[PDB]
Amino acid sequence: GIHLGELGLLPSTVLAIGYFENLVNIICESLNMLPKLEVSGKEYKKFKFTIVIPKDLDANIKKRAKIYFKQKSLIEIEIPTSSRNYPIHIQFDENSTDDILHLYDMPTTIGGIDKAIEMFMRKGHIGKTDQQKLLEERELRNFKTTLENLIATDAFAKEMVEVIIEE
Amino acid sequence: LGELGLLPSTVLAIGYFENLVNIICESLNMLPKLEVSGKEYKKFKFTIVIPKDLDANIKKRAKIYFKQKSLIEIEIPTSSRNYPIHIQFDENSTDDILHLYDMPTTIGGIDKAIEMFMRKGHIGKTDQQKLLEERELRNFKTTLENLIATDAFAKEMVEVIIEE
Ligand SMILES: Nc1nc2c(ncn2[C@@H]2O[C@@H]3COP(=O)(O)O[C@H]4[C@@H](O)[C@H](n5cnc6c(=O)[nH]c(N)nc65)O[C@@H]4COP(=O)(O)O[C@H]3[C@H]2O)c(=O)[nH]1
Repeated sequence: GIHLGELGLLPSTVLAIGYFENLVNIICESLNMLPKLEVSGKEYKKFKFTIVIPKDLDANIKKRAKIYFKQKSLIEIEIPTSSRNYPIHIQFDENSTDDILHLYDMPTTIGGIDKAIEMFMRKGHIGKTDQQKLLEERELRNFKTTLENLIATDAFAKEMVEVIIEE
Repeated sequence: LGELGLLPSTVLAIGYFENLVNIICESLNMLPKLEVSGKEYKKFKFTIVIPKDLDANIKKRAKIYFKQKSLIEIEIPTSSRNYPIHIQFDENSTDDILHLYDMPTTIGGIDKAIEMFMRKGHIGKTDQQKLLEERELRNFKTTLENLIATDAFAKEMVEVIIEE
């Protein structure tokens, strides 16, 4: 029945819902809509999408993702989609050893969580306390859990998507 | 009572400002001059259009709105991200201002949050759900405007309006 209470969620839950709906699902639908995908003069019929959750929660995950992609020598790839007026931009491994197109992303939306955490702590000093680190790790775990639960509900995503932790 | 938990509109507005608004402003101010298809612009204005109604899929609503406004896609390169920015602009303007537009797709997430919050057992939106949706759209707009006030570029060149 009716519950007294205010609208309120973990930031990781809302950000993971958005990430699944507006990137994961459209990637899977694009790759399953085309009977075959071709990139850089090579054809791919099988795909894997790996979502890399950052090991530490930095406010700027765009920088962290750039560093991670550079370290792994992954390069940009553009995948067309009919669900959006601009294509999907992700990373892939041109050094793969199979006929599977291995795609990767580190969700930049995660960065926002850090801001939320700071407001929760009413931070008055420079530096991350072990309490802030604990809250960050808890949020990273919840983001991963929510994403995996959403992936389990979709046949496309369950077939081709995995979620791992950085390093 | 003292647990981490926020309005979805707050979280989504923070993400939208950091990972789109600010990077648009920074990319466009890096350029020594603004040019598209050989035309020169002396200013740019970025207009963020908040939806009138809260649909789960804001891309569809944005497509309808942009089609009504005869706005077309534009790709803006950026060094703040490993892929360029994609928004809409007015190719039929004649006044030397680069008119850029976006309807925040991230807003769609609010709908899901509200639906789970309502413990819905029937098809249809009660007036309480609609009131909550409108309140969340207002809070998204307010949070975005407060974030824009903290940046000289965004304060100067970004505006936030409601659809229609
Ligand atoms: N590697 C990669 N990741 C993607 C892509 N599309 C979405 N994502 C990821 O999914 C998250 C949610 O995207 P959104 O719901 O559309 O919510 C987006 C979206 O509403 C907007 N936004 C960001 N970039 C753009 C853009 O280039 N064009 C437009 N029209 N909106 C953008 O800002 C919001 C927040 O974006 P993020 O915090 O960065 O968070 C994004 C990002 O982590 C993609 O093409 N490539």
